[PDB]
Amino acid sequence: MELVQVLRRGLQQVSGHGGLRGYLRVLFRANDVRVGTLVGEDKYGNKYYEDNKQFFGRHRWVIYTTEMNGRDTFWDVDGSMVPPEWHRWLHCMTDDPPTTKPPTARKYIWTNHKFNVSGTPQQYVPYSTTRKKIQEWVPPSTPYK
Amino acid sequence: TYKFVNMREPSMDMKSVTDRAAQTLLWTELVRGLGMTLSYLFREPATINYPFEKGPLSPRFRGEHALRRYPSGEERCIACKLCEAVCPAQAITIEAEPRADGSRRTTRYDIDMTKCIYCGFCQEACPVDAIVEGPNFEFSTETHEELLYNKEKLLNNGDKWEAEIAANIQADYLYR
Amino acid sequence: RGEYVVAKLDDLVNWARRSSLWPMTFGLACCAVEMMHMAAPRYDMDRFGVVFRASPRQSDVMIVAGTLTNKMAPALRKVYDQMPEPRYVVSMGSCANGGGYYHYSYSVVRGCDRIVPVDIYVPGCPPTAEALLYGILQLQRKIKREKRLRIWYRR
Amino acid sequence: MNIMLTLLTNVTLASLLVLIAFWLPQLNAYSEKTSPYECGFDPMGSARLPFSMKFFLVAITFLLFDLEIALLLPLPWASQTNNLKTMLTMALFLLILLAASLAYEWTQKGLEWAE
Amino acid sequence: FMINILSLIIPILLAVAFLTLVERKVLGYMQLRKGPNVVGPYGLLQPIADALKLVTKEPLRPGTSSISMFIIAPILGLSLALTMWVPLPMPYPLINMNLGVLFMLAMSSLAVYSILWSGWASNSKYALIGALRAVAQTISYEVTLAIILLSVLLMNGSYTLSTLITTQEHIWMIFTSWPLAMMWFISTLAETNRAPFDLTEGESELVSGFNVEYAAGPFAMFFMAEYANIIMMNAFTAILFLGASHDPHTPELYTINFVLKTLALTITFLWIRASYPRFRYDQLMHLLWKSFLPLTLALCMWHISLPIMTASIPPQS
Amino acid sequence: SATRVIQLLRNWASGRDLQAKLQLRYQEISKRTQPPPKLPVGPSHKLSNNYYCTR
Amino acid sequence: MWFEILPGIAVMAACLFIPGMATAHIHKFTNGGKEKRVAHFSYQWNLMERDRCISGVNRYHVTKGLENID
Amino acid sequence: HPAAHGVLRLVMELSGEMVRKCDPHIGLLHRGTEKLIEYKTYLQALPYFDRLDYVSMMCNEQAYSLAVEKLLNIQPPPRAQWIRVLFGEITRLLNHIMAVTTHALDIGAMTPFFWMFEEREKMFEFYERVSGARMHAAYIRPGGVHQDLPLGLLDDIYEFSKNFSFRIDELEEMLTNNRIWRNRTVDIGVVTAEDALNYGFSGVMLRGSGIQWDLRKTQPYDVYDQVEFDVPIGSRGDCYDRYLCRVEEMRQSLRIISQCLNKMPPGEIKVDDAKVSPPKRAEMKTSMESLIHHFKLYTEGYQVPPGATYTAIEAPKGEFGVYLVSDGSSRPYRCKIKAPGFAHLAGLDKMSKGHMLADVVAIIGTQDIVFGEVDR
Ligand code: SF4
Ligand code: SF4
Ligand code: SF4
Repeated sequence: MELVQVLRRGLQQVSGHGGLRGYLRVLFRANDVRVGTLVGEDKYGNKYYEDNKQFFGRHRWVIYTTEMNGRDTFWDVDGSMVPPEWHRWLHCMTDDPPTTKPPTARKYIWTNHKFNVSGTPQQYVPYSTTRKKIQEWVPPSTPYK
Repeated sequence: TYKFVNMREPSMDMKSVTDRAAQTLLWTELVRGLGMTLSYLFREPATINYPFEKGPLSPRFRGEHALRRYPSGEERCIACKLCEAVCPAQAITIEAEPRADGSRRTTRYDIDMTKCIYCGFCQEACPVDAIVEGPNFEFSTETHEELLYNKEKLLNNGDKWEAEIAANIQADYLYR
Repeated sequence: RGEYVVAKLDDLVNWARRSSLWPMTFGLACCAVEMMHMAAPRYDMDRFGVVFRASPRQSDVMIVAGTLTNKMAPALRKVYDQMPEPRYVVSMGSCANGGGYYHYSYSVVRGCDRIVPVDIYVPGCPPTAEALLYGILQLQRKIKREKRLRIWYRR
Repeated sequence: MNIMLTLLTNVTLASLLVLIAFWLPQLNAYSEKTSPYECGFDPMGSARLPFSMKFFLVAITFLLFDLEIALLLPLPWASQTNNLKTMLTMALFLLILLAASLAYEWTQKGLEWAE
Repeated sequence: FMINILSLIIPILLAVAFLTLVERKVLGYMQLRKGPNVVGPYGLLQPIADALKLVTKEPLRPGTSSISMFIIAPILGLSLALTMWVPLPMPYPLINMNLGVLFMLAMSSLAVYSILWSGWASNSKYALIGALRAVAQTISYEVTLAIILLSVLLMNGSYTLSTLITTQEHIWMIFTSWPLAMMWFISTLAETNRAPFDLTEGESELVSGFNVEYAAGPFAMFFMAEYANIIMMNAFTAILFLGASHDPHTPELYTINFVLKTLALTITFLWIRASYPRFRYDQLMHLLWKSFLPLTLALCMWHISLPIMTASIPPQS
Repeated sequence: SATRVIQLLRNWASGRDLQAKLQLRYQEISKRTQPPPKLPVGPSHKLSNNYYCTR
Repeated sequence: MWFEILPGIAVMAACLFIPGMATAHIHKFTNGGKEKRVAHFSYQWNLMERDRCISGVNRYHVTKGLENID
Repeated sequence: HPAAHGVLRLVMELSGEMVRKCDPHIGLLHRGTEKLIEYKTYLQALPYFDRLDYVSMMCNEQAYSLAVEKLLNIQPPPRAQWIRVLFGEITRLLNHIMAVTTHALDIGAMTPFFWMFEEREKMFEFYERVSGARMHAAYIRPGGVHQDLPLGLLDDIYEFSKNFSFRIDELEEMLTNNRIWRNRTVDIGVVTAEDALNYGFSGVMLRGSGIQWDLRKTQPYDVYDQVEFDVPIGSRGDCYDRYLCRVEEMRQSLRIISQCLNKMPPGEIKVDDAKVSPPKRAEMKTSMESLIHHFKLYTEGYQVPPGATYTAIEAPKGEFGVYLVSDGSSRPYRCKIKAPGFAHLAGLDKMSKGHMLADVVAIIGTQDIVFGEVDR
């Protein structure tokens, strides 16, 4: 009886994951077919799930978005689309989603969380943050006195 | 007190000796490791799904540096240079200047990660909690010049990483 | 269109390259033991499709992990040059990135890049097993973003 | 000639694999890559010096024993003869003779690695 | 006719390729890991990914190597493994062969020669030593393998592989020569160069043994060769002891039974690979010449007089 | 957290009750939402009679 | 989750399938339904020549029964 | 080499495969650690010891911490010492996990390596919970630990220690009873009683040889006197004995965890003397004395009186110690690191005699050579 119980669990798995198209989407992109409660959904389209019944370290997980700042990422992904409010929840630094209690919003925090800009033209470059220290004596503008 | 580890003379009894002989001829203790290994195969693997899934962390984690700022907006750093004096690899270089107003912070605040050790000493050395060890372990890059930040990006890092540390020091301000 | 065809063969080449690249079993210092930490079942090196091979004639990407010293230098360059192309190098930890905690030491070369070309600089000291496992991922993305036979077609 | 056809095909199919694995996948050699491997460093310089065995004694006994087994390969056909009586004694006699030779070598040291 | 040859050769290569996936995946599941699953569904696309990347990798020709010797050995290794798949009594053998096992045994000894030659052809310590450990490994198993081979089929009637199906028939052959199968199985382990007896490779001891200067395509033919060798000789031990029933009107009924017999047995080859440390080739020739040889004589004497014992001499035809 | 039949298989192949406690972690761990602490003062935190010359 | 192992076997088992019945099917096809006749001794081999000769179409695997004689 | 256990140049002059000479050229990793020690202050010098050996994170600065404050005539608070010994025993588990499994890795079978590195990672999980990072905590400092453990950490320690005893049995089932492991291991590499301590060996090297010596019992330090445990003593001095003592030390380590867990006392976490330990953050932002001390402590460092000391603790390998020599200023003058591996690798020539090339692979793992520590 338990054998067909796990068979219907797979049949539930394909049904609950948006039918066949969604299941093939997560199987070939999300690399996993597990189904979890919709804990939250940020402004970037990143879909988040929580399954407290699973063993530790596999309770809270993320399905990444297909679009971020014109950096189409339906197939390729990396561990940096996660916004700062949710990045602590994903790493279970805490047992609260930002939806339950949002972080203290202030003026200067970024409105669009970015990722590693390495390789892209938006990459950082080191530069002097100090002014000139020894400025030279400017030659006189007048001709021979 | 001590416990002797390796000496147990085997009994030469007919039953005991045929046990060792059966163990020798018929691989029995040998298949014991083989047999248990089967039992461990059926265990579900303890593998996370990176980056879709990330390992557990703690609020007092050391990652990339991020210069924070006061709720008004003024950056906390006040150029006491204690972080520079403590930095075990001298990854910090500090220059200061009184500019015009209540904002003389740094002429230069360069943190050199490929020199830095990630000891976090700068974080608790700061009297105003300006420089902190951020919770982001994920700041890899392709060029060597990338792996050093200027003062500006420390501000941008503190600006971009702001909600996480604000809550992290909120939970950890009594421990330290 | 010729560019369409070359792009398709380009897609075939890097996908095999980034899926089946083989890191070197090379380890020097504190970073090496954390490198095998993620190879442990918690993070599963192999589930991303890579396996550890030993000799230079065997592997794809050099994974430099640990402090680089003057005495270690001749062998590292010899072993790196001994790897057939294509070959990539990632630099574990602050020490191998450049200098590190012993940047000012007499017996430490300030940078593995001073000896061998580097693709990715994975920071942290030691880098957490999560961070470098992304470093492999970034190299998969970097391997994806090439036009080797495509630049040849327009060459 | 059926065995010839599969033998020819087999060695052919192997040769294509080495053929396109030597020309198609680029070529770039600059000496130190071409150099021998000594776990990172430069070899003492040889790979041709006498690598003297320490088990030379057992090697020749293998030749005697691998030879003598060829004497008892005809056993399946040797069973189906009208004279299994002397067949049993002679075939047994060979196995004791190998057993005695193994026993002889065993007792006078032999199989254990010569040092 | 050649259509039969390709259908005998081509599926083996894909089967060998998918052996690399299970090698890296059931081991991982047997090791708390999840195995390769990032490339396609559950990693089934990984064996393909290995194939092209190895082929497109740069071939390497060491300066001190003998060029002709460096190339002939990989050809010999892969060709023998592939041609090893023609004579098995898989329901309708490609070539009926009176001396089925002798054909099996002869080129199995020639297979190690490709293993043998590559060591010095690469011209270094780490391959010369691995090549010479191949000498001692085949010093041990060859002196006894023929004895086990003779003993098991002495009740069959002849050396023909096809008669194995007739001989077994009602009951599994292992039920009659179980201590021989104990002898035979792990001696095949000692020739395929698997974990307990892989001194020719020797991962930890000498980097890679007879592979150190090998790269790209030459390995691809070498990797497939030894993976083809283990599956084929496992299929050999499948028919040697676990031969199933064969209905002439429905030959496919034999294939489904035979395939699982050589497949579950293969899982064992991956099973020992995880659980057991490495034999030192000192005890390898020591063990196979101290206990293995004196024992295998005794049952060989047992298995010859015993057809005479009960008037159970098998017919040759 | 698997089927009972395989649980018997794992418990019999290894010959020990693994199901009582496993290598992987579950909800028996402490939650990571601890209440604020009230860390104690030290022995020398006495308001008087704490001259440095005596310690 | 060892049921993820089975897909590896599933294709592999099917991969081992092809040379099995094919070696039977091509034998069935090339010999006209009846299976491949084997000749381990002179009697069997001397037969195939006689069957090849008697058929009159130079095929050993086509057989003429009692209707051939009158 | 993967069997090289990192980096070293081990030249064998061997005939056939019997090693005649096995000169272990060391220093391929050399960092002038003691030289940079000279220019950094004691607080800046703490992370150095955390990076000597990559197997025992805070076992090392425990020796370094014991070097400083014991020279300083200062003692840590009783609660701090219990944290030190508790994590030192957890740290003792850390080395022994791959002191045996990576041994088995070079030996052959790789599955034991992946059995317990999962549990080794859990000890990393509490490591990161109570400290700043996973590996290099910089936690154990002179005068006491850096900060208090997070709430709920001890309960996780209890569960893990409860589950761990069921895992050494997993390794021991895999290896100890195994004949294949035994044949490659028993009587392969032996030391007599006299040459054991004549060669400067320590820890498991002596204990396997039957030498009745252990630093925890003979010369107790911190709160190790109150804890009760057993030390496994070998009978043959071969590789099998050392591996068996290493396994039994892990079991005895778990017993120490149980006693440490149930005997955690209340109180502070660092010496109340603010001149040696930084004051609390709340006091540093409010009181003058805390702020001015914090400023000068985090810009000069505590002045250590002139003198010399050779505090040595029971490292998981041997008797890892430091010959701290202070000139009286705020920075140390000379600090020479005693490495148990240094003596063990020195004796490697004596161990390998008549054994083959696979056996020397077994020996260099039975001493658990780590080349940031053996080399310094
Ligand atoms: S952790 Fe902070 S104080 Fe320490 S080296 Fe890095 S930046 Fe400097
Ligand atoms: S970051 Fe903090 S410690 Fe460093 S100079 Fe600024 S205020 Fe001082
Ligand atoms: S960067 Fe840190 S962990 Fe890595 S080798 Fe250097 S000191 Fe060790």
